[PDB]
Amino acid sequence: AGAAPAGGEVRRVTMYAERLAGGQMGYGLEKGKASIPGPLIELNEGDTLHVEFENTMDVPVSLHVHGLDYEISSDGTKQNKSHVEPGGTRTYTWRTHEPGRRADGTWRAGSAGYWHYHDHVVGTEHGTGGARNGLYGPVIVRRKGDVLPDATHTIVFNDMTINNRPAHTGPNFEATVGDRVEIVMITHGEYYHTFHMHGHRWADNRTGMLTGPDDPSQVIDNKICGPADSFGFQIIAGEGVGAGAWMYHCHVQSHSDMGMVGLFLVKKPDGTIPGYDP
Amino acid sequence: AGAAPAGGEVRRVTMYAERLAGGQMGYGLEKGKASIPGPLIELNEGDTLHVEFENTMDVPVSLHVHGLDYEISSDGTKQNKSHVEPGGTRTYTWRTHEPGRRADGTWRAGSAGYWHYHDHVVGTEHGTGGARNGLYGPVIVRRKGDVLPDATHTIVFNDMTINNRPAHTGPNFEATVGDRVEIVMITHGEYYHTFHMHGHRWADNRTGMLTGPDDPSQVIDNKICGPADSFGFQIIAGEGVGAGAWMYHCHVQSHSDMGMVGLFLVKKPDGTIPGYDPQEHA
Amino acid sequence: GAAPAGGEVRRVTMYAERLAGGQMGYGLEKGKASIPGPLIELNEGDTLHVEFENTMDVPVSLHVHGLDYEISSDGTKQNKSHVEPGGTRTYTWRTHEPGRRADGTWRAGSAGYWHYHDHVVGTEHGTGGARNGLYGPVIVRRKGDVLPDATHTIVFNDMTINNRPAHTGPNFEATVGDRVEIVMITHGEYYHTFHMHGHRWADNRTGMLTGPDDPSQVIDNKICGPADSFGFQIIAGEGVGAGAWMYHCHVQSHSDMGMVGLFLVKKPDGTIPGY
Ligand SMILES: [Cu+2]
Ligand SMILES: [Cu+2]
Ligand SMILES: [Cu+2]
Ligand SMILES: [Cu+2]
Ligand SMILES: [Cu+2]
Ligand SMILES: [Cu+2]
Ligand SMILES: [Cu+2]
Ligand SMILES: [Cu+2]
Ligand SMILES: [Cu+2]
Ligand SMILES: [Cu+2]
Ligand SMILES: [Cu+2]
Ligand SMILES: [Cu+2]
Repeated sequence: AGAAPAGGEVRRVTMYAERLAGGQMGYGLEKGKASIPGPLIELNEGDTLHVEFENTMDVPVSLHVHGLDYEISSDGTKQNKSHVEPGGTRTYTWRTHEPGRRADGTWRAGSAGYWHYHDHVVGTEHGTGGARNGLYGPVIVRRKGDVLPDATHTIVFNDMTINNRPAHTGPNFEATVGDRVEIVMITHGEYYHTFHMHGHRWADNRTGMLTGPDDPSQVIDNKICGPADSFGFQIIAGEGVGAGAWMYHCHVQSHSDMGMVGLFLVKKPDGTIPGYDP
Repeated sequence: AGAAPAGGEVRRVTMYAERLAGGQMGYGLEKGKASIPGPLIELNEGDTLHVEFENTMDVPVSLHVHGLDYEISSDGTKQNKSHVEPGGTRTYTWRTHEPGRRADGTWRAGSAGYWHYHDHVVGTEHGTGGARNGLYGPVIVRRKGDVLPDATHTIVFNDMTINNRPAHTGPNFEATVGDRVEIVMITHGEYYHTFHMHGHRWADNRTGMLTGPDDPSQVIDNKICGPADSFGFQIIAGEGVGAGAWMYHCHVQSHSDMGMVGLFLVKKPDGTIPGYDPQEHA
Repeated sequence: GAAPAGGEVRRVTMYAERLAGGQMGYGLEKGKASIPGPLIELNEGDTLHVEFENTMDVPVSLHVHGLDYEISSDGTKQNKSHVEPGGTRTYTWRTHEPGRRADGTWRAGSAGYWHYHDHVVGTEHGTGGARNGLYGPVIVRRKGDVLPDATHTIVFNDMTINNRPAHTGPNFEATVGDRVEIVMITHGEYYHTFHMHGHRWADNRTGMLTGPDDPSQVIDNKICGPADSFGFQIIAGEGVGAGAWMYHCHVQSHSDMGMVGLFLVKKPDGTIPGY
């Protein structure tokens, strides 16, 4: 496929927090276009992102990010006066760095990985109301040379829902056999979960794939996660197994039974999915 | 003793789902011989396994496997009509592959690992009643060169039970100091747990053993696990610690207090276990 | 600095003592018990004989994770190595280096972030003892391991941090650029997720990537359950600057009900802007 380049660009983007239907709340890149989860932010190690944020809502909101470099004034917490009053604006700055050798011979780990942002002030000073309402989104930081996927799908286990959706309503994702598909998997709220995919597996490391025959990372199809965990992987759709409606679900038994299930709909080249009948 | 050879053979096994005493259900390789946990299935990477499956019960049942390759017709779900009606039969096919490089340059991970199979249709569309009743078992897929154990033991944290056994009834496993002992650990149901072993430790990687001095995997004696998690390891029994009645238990405090505990009985060569009074462990 | 090779036989006295408010703790001298207990540090190959005294009116024990101990140092009533009220016992912990065995396999060393705790107070798995505060960290270093400028232990004990009242920390101070080591232990009934604002670490033995070839995930959030232990080292404020950097359990209601603390990273002049 493609390969991520070396980073180092200074980037800008506008972001809004807005109310959505039925007490929900979401982030968006354009007014009236908020979504749960929020827009995918992608950066290359070295990039700087200035987020020109605006709160269109009637209550304070903030933007807090995992993993990336930010100064304390972009913490997005009320305690550090980094929240945004109703109608207010503020520029959050996120920075990223390459790995490299420190002066003392140690190895500084880079920014790359599967990360996320979310509100930190709605409902409580820890964003408990903001997370419930839908104020979360994925951030991917790529290392130079990372393979780029054909498509990227974000799955958020938010309490007992997926992406704040009604029970038993997916979401479903479509691919064709051989597609390189990237899953970003984020958890929020109160519960632990176990994320599981039928017919596909991945390595429990940074990229979700073994670096080669010297990489001892476990290969899994079932992963325990809890509030604010994030991980990701790339799989080849239908590799070794073929086309079909491949279930993904939380494997906590009452959780799948109550509707934390969706489908990885993998099609043959002719567009068919053998045996699928919803 | 020994090492795993290269896979590539086409293997076949018969499997039966059967009701067992106490309202339980289990899988077995021979009729009337079901067990909880189900029979240990071991394959070498590259092997194919045809499972000739018969449901001897009055309710639909299925066979769903983690980790291994299978086409959608062997998914073992009602939704894809790969369940088995009462009294019915079906052949499930599991395949496995060796690691290698893709044309796009990336590494395709092999199937090797500590995996497991279980029912997917008893009680609910996700097998909630089936796993609770005992329809679960272990699958080990070995990579060429993997070290082989002197014995393999399977420990399943199924809800608040170990292997569906009553509280404070084990199971216990015996070995002799120096034995290479393999543990397969699987979790099912509703609850997270933490598996702990006294006197022994393992690496948090595929085999549970470090490859050599360049493996940075954390070495642990306590591992959080949730429903359908599976991992495994090998330990040298008593290595650097000696014989004795070595406890394993869930380390969630109320869980150990309520009976999620067992004993790794490591014997001296003369068959004796120092300091082991069984009634003091009751 | 860097860790030397181990191999020394050490001795130390340890006491179990009642503390205020129904609590209990370990200490190295009488009247100096603390929660969490004293940090025990060893180099792979060291032996530690713990000369243990129970100054309490109820039986107590000492049980350790990860280190090599014979069955007589199990610290369990079940194997009769608990300590009656007023009694004394010597517990012996050993450690070893990694190396190749005869069969050709690689024997894992003792090095890592581990912990000790009681096994007999309240129940025969020490449920009361952990709750009351009988726990503490153990670090076993491999030769050449980087040494930190300071070490702080964070224990998530049920819904508390280090048995502290809700929302009262503990707070830890550092200066921008300090090499700070965290030992993170969990006890009790609940799973948690440990999170630090402004910093990240590697999910491996040392919390540091060995170099460009280590594929471990870099994380700032980690799920942990009872008796899990892990540790890491971070450069305080590296790339982010001074500030009152929050750490907390990320299970939402847990941070709301008290599992929050501050990593107070100062400028070289000792000030924290905006705090
Ligand atoms: Cu769940
Ligand atoms: Cu499955
Ligand atoms: Cu967060
Ligand atoms: Cu499933
Ligand atoms: Cu448990
Ligand atoms: Cu222990
Ligand atoms: Cu499953
Ligand atoms: Cu124990
Ligand atoms: Cu918590
Ligand atoms: Cu954060
Ligand atoms: Cu936070
Ligand atoms: Cu313990």
